[PDB]
Amino acid sequence: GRLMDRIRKWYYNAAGFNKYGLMRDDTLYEDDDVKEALKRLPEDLYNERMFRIKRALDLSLKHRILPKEQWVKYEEDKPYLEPYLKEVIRERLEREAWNKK
Amino acid sequence: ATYAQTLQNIPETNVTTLDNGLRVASEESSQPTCTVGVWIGAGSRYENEKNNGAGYFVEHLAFKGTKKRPCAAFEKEVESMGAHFNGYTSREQTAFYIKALSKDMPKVVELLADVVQNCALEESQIEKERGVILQELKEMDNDMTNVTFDYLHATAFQGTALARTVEGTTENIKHLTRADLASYIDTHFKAPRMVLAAAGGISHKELVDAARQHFSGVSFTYKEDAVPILPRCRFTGSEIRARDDALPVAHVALAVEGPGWADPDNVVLHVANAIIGRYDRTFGGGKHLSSRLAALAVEHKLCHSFQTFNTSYSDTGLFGFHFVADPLSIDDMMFCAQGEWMRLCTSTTESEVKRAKNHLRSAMVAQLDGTTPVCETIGSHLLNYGRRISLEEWDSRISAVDARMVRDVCSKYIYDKCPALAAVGPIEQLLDYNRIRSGMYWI
Amino acid sequence: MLSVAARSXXXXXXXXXXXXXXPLLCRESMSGRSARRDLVAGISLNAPASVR
Amino acid sequence: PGAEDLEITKLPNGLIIASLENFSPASRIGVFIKAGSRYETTANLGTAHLLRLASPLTTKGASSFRITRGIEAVGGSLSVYSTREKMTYCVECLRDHVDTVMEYLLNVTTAPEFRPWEVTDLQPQLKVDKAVAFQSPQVGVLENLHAAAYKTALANPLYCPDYRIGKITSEQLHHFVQNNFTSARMALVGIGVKHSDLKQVAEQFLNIRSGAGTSSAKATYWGGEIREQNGHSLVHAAVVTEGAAVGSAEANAFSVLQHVLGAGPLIKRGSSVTSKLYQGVAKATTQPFDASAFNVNYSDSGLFGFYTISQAAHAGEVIRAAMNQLKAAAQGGVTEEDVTKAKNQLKATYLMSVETAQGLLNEIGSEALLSGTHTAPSVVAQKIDSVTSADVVNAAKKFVSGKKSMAASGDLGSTPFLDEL
Repeated sequence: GRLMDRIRKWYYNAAGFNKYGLMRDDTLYEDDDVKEALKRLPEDLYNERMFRIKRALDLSLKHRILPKEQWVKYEEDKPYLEPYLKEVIRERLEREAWNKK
Repeated sequence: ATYAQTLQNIPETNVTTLDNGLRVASEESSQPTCTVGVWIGAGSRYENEKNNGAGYFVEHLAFKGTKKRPCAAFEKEVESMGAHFNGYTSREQTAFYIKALSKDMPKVVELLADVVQNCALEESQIEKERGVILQELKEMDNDMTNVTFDYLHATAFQGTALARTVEGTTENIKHLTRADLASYIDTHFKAPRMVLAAAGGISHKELVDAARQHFSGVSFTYKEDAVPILPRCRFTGSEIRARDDALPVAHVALAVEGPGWADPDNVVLHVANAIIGRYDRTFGGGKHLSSRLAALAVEHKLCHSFQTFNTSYSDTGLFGFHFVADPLSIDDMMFCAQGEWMRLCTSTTESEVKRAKNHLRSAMVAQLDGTTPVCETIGSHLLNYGRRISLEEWDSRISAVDARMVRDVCSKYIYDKCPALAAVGPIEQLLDYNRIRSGMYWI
Repeated sequence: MLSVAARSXXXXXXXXXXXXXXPLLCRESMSGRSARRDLVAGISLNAPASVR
Repeated sequence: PGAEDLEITKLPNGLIIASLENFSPASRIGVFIKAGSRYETTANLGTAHLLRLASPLTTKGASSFRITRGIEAVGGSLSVYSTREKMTYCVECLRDHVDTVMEYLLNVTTAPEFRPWEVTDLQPQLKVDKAVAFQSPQVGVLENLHAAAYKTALANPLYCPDYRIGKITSEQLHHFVQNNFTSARMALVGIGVKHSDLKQVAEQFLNIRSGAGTSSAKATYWGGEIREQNGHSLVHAAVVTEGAAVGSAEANAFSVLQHVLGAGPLIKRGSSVTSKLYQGVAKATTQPFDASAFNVNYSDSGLFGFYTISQAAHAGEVIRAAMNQLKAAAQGGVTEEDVTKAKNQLKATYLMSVETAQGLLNEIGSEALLSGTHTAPSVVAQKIDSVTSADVVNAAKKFVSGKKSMAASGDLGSTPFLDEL
């Protein structure tokens, strides 16, 4: 429903990672699927992500955040990793199911 | 057309025995070309301490012409008719075969017979092959895989006939006599111990006719028609480690005693080996290969290659595996390998066997791709199983194998046994027989 | 005979060293080793690398 | 039954479909294609080689995983053989699983995805694959031979050059497959299956539109001389001249001049007598060696000459001797009988070379692609003996007169230069 979609944008703002300049995907815990997914990222997307994270960590150490202007906006958050992650998980399930078979 | 049927349409193998005892067998096809040759039950196992290598020294002269026609003549006559003459000599089997047009079939037989019976053994030639053989020993000495299997045999069957190399010793080659070679041929190349095999577009009747013609000499006594049973070779759980850190990679070969041609278990064993399979760094399958050991080998870079083997003999055999790996990964490879062996005795799945059988089926069919390989099969089958075993029969045997069976058969030959080990090269990281021995139990 | 060869389960592998790279001593262990014709190259997902 | 037929349709788009049926318990299907290192340019060298190794990568229909576990599941196999101008993707299996194994062959040759990461992880393999092949000196000199013999297309190496390892892109692969794997350049041969089925498969599936996309820039003879001093005690050397082209009229002549000079031993450890070249060499040298007639037939060109192997010091005598034997033949030195021996020696070789399911399929395929139909085994034999004692002697002259190109390897301190012959 286009209602809970209001909820989403709410949560997104409540979470607050955008205040560090992080994209939703930059906050994913690096389990195994994510580890693999990242290895498949194009050089540029990978380095962009790297700087964003090193930037947040520097903010976090400083106990500061980004000026309101620079915060990532809900509709401008690039889910760059989700496509790859989605695939890494498909492949794994395939193998898993095939090995029980 | 179904696989089931195609197996039946395969033309039967006609076999007929002569008087002298020689056997004649063939599989007729529509082919214009063909192969015929004689498969003799004689090799290094039949040799002794002082004549070790005769069968090989002979194999070298078997082509330098007969008495009926000297060297240049013999060769010219074979070449000029576009026929290929080749052969070999193992531990329990020798063979000389020819590849030519179905037409020449009869002239071929005449030649085969002239070689196995009238080899000239010219003495000037013998002094030449002496250097030739010595040279091949130095060349073969640089083939680790063979140096390794000879060592495996040398120790697995230490103190017996099977412990000898086919090429023989340096001393023997340097001193073998025109006599010894003659004596070997006379003593070993005999009718009841031979089989004339032919595959291609040839008429059995036509073939057997030619045989009677050039395979003359009949026997008088009862000893001449007696096929001697060889003294059994004792297996020994032991190891030989030839160390040279100056070599690039290490070779390791480990094995347990096999049953021997006759035993039906050999079928299961081959199915087993099919599960573990083989591998080498140019297999495109890579990390996805179905063989667990190949997979790990890729994941952890355990080896340059590995292979399983079920080398059968009349009364014994060697069931093991061989791998080549860098000095610093020998341990893990051996570890993972013995692991897979224990998995065989304890947890093989019906999934693994289903595939193993399919791999083994394709494999047996592949051994019948051409006339030479079909001829080789006939020659050996008669010589080892005393008849021919069709693809239709084999397949039946193979279809009978199931997980349960593989487990029981492997447990029977592998579990808690004292293996034979041969290691060559920079082998420091692989160690202690005791540790290898403990790898023979507990999944 | 338009075959590139007839003019231009099994199989054994091998292994070498990289970085920089990765015996025949009689007319016997050399004969038949003089380029029959062109050069073919094979690769299998299940077997050794071939070359003629 | 058994005494069957060899059908050979040719669909709308230009895709050829040759089929047979010897009721063999196992089937073998291939996909021959006019594509090789001959269609590469300084810009995408090696891409053909990588494409060969890339066969197991994920396709739009099956994953890198399912392709291997899938084919192995049915005891099947899958390989890719390729020359400098033809690629063959073939699979093998039991009759019951042809259908199964087929899905992957289709996917591999028409629907690759060449995912960047898969491609990237794969490239270092070119390094290995090449390293094993180059173990035989035989292969090293043939690379340099073609190089010195040409200026383009065929001059291209069969194994990806070192400098390009790791620099090939998913792009280059895609484009290379789009511009060369086009229906009018492909043939779907297949031994051991009814022609009606192999046909049904082709139609209902195969895409990558017809045409002939990229065209190979006609090979231009150069006649160079490349020498590789590497210390080896055994010198390999090849000296050739431009020869016959595939299916050429002049072709069969060299094939015979080949066997007349000696084209590979027939008796284990024997000294070929029917080999003038060998016998001629043996009279000149005294140490171990080998020498043969070298012959290659390419689409728009060919190579012919001899290839030797010898101890470094007796390299001179061996190659000069191998030469005189070519001149002495270009001077009527060919008996009417030598021509007769060779003639059968060749029909036999050709004939035997087709007992192998691989050899057969490779025959039925090579024609069904470069031609459009299957020649009769009697026509080939008829065309071969229709070669005159003159045809042979003239071929020999074409060699002595034509501009030569050479390629050596090993300790060349006693090896001669092309202009000292």
